[PDB]
Amino acid sequence: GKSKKWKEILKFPHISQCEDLRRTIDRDYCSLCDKQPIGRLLFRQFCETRPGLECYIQFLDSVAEYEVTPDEKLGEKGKEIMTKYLTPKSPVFIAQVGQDLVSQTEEKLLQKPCKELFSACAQSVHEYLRGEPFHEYLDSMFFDRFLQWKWLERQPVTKNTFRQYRVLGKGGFGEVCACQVRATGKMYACKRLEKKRIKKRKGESMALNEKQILEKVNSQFVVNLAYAYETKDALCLVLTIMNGGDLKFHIYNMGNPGFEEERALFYAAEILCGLEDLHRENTVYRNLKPENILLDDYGHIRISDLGLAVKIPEGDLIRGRVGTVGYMAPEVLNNQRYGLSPDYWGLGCLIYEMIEGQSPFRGRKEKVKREEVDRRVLETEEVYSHKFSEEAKSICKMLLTKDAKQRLGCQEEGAAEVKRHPFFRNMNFKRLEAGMLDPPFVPDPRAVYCNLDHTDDDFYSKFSTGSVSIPWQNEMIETECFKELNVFGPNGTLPPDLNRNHP
Ligand SMILES: Cc1[nH]c(/C=C2\C(=O)Nc3ccc(C(=O)N[C@H](C)c4ccc(F)cc4)cc32)c(C)c1NC(=O)[C@H]1CN(C(=O)OC(C)(C)C)CCN1
Repeated sequence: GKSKKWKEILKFPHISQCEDLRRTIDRDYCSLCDKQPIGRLLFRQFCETRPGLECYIQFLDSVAEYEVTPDEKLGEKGKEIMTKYLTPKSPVFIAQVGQDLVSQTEEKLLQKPCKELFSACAQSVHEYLRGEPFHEYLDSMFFDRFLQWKWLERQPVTKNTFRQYRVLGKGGFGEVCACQVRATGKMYACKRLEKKRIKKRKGESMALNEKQILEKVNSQFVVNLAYAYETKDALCLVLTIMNGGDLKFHIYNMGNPGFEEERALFYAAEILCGLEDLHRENTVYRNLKPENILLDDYGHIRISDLGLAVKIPEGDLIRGRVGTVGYMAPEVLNNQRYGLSPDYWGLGCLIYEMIEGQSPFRGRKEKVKREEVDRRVLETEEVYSHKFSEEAKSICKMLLTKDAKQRLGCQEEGAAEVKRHPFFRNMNFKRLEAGMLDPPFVPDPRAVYCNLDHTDDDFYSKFSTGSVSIPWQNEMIETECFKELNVFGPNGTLPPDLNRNHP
């Protein structure tokens, strides 16, 4: 449902409009050719024009396919890749990897196949593209086209940029609206935080914290910020839409209560990956409970409520005591200084609750006051049942270790220590992260599973940063606005918008 005149809205500016862009965008290879979606495509498309470069983009594609290849078909896929790219007389031959590394790769295949066999060649290839190919791309019309896309990304976003639909629930201050970007037709979930209620509470720092944690996290398993704009009355956060309901509803209304272990395995795997992405930004979630794990239209989950998240400075501890009764780690209950450990405690509570259909310290059919629940979180060992394999018991109690120093995932190794746990022994994370493992439950599309003071002006300016680069570029790709608009001249000639001669 794109706006009637969307090709006018996303109409490319003339390349002469982007000179300021050209002089300020940092020419970092990883940013312009990989991390940024549209930059990645444009650079790949530049390599589509040089015969020598084309072979390298095809190779990196086959390596990615190899990484998520099932363990049994690794030898087959490896032998294929070997005889297709790294053999000398091939029409598609990787020459910059050097015969000194292609002979090594032939030995890796002579022994057990590993999912990392081509990692050495892949870096060698990127080491080559960082040089002459990248700097050629910079002086090509595809980087001028990239600057045109950046120019659109920077355009101001406003209330008129969106199309509000229905009320998607309510929370602190305001409610989740349902945005649709007029120009592209993509759906989102507004988060209208009312201005009069932020100032009345004096909670301005809490709004920017959430907005800034959201724009930095770039996870498949955490709600991502796409836009941040102000609309006179309220500040808005445009977020990933999740129409599949929350995990609490699926544990208790759709569950036994509870899930089969293998089903909870899948959700735990995706939640662990969410926490891992947050921890890369040394950010602690602290709100891990079933109602905050949402499902999407496909059945995948994302962590949603980041209102209690904070960015921990590197080499620092914080003091808080926040969250929900029953889902506060003991170090949080005691108001101690902690790091990321509360989230691995929450993961434990989630895995337990998914398998057993009740909390490990409160019975589903138990009327108990908070004093006893908290006392239990601090003093009693949770007990398991025949719904848990020995592996499931192990990870839950390791994650539910009262002492954060001895708790799983709270060492220097981080989330990797949790992924190694025998509970994920049958879980292939590369494939999960690549979205290749089918979710265990697919929501049906049709279903519904549920003043003038300038001191405020400086706060609105730091919030209303507008578009978020990576989410925005991905939006252009999903809606096919990129495929449709990213057209050049007939026979690789410069289109009018990229020729500095006739504007
Ligand atoms: C599609 C959808 N998604 C999500 C939530 C989020 C999501 O997708 N990303 C997020 C990121 C962040 C948060 C988050 O932290 N928000 C907190 C609380 C907050 C803070 C401040 C504030 F001001 C407001 C909220 C939330 C989500 C929801 C919640 C729904 N909709 C429903 O469940 C509806 C459906 N409904 C109905 O009956 O059917 C209809 C015909 C469709 C109407 C009526 C009532 N239940």
